[PDB]
Amino acid sequence: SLALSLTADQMVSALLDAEPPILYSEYPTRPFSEASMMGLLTNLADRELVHMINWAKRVPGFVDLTLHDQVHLLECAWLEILMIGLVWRSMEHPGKLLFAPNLLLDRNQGKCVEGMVEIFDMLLATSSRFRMMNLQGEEFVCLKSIILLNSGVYTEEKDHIHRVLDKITDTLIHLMAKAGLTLQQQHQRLAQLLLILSHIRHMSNKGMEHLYSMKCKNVVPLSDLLLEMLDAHR
Amino acid sequence: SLALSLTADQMVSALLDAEPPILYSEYDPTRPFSEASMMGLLTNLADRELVHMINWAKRVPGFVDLTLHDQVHLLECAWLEILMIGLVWRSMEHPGKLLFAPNLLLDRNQGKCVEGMVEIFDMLLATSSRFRMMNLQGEEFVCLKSIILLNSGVYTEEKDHIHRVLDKITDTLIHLMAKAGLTLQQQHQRLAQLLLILSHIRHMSNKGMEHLYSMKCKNVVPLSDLLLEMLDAHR
Amino acid sequence: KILHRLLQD
Amino acid sequence: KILHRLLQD
Ligand SMILES: O/N=C/c1ccc(-c2ccc(O)cc2)c(Cl)c1O
Ligand SMILES: O/N=C/c1ccc(-c2ccc(O)cc2)c(Cl)c1O
Repeated sequence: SLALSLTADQMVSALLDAEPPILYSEYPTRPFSEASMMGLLTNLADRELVHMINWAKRVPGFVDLTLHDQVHLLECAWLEILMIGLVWRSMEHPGKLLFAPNLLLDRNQGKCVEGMVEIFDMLLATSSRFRMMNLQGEEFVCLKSIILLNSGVYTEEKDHIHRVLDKITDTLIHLMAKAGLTLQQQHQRLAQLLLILSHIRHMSNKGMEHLYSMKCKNVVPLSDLLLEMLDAHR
Repeated sequence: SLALSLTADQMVSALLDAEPPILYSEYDPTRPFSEASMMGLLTNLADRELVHMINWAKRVPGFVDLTLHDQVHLLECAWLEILMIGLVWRSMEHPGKLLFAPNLLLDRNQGKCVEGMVEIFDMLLATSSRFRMMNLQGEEFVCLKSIILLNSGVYTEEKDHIHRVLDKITDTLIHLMAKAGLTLQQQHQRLAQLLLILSHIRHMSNKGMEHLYSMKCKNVVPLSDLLLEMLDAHR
Repeated sequence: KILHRLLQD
Repeated sequence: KILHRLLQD
């Protein structure tokens, strides 16, 4: 491998430079219909997915996996990864979800799509939780990588994935020790961060279910790439 | 509150003594299996297990200090996560088999007798294999189960108290790992490995919850009133 | 709610 | 799969 040789400072710089760009929404003069808001979200997700693959390939250890393992991990965590990115962008905008710099939504916009307010409330709760925890960008890129490797690990090669997961854990602890936190505060914060991933998984399952209902309704056009990512969960 | 005034060793002993019993199944081995009977065994067992889980949650430090509304909400969110991690724990020494009860040992081939149940079985089997490889200790198990109870519903002042208890359970897990001779690097790593598994238990519960609502709409399986209330709490 | 009753019993 | 082409490219 090559990720196991990296120092924790090198691991951070590798992940920071691997960050995908912030894409703009295709929006403008639209009070949102239920079909227009979901169109923006799915269109943004489809274009964000293209950058996620290049980001995943730049995650230390992901290139060492077989093509099928890479597909399986991405097929399981893609919506989690999009959501934790949305949650991260929305930190400095309390009560608002920054889907894009030109697409800032609150929970009232969630009422424009049935079943969306519940997902909105959960996303806002995670974002406020990151705000209270004072989540740093160095920590965020570690959590996003952990989601990628961990979410599909339970469906030799897995021994390497767990070895890379240990490395990112070491990197998280290094970041907290570098910030002046005590040893007790280090494992406490590590525990607080990883327990949020359980809820990110929960929101993904709720959102994955909501996306399936949009398909059977077929009012919202879904890209073939998006349909294939969706068919991998059911 | 008293959960904060507890040392790590006192926290472990309190959780261990609060452990619910291992209930048996109403399983007649001379009854041929059917999709209605196997699901009837899993739901009947879960219904009797819920009664003990309610009294186990009261003995969890910090849970009693919460309002009854918060208690109802946390149990409605995590009751299947807790049932599953318990099932996974009991089945740790039975590879390829899920020990729902001492008289109810099932493999994935029996899960095919119920539609959509194989996918949940394999995830439960993989979780049990993961605990076996990690050599999960009983002291660590009662902590993870208590973490699930307090953490699964915390996102829907009382919330600050819940996180104060959660941090104490983390101090407990680290205390156990330091006591077992692990280095500080190994301590953080195992702590991370254990908490990352809760993400999969959450995933299994989400899937099991959806499959349960599927059983309700077909109504070939009799569901107890307590089980139907827990099911309507997620949707 | 049944859960509410069992929690206060 | 489209995901296959994206990972390889
Ligand atoms: O039915 N709705 C499905 C859905 C799809 C994508 C997204 C999404 C999430 C994060 C993004 O950066 C961008 C987009 C959301 Cl929030 C959804 O609810
Ligand atoms: O549709 N029904 C789903 C379902 C319900 C309960 C249980 C269950 C789990 C653990 C127990 O101790 C006892 C029972 C399982 Cl594994 C299920 O898949």
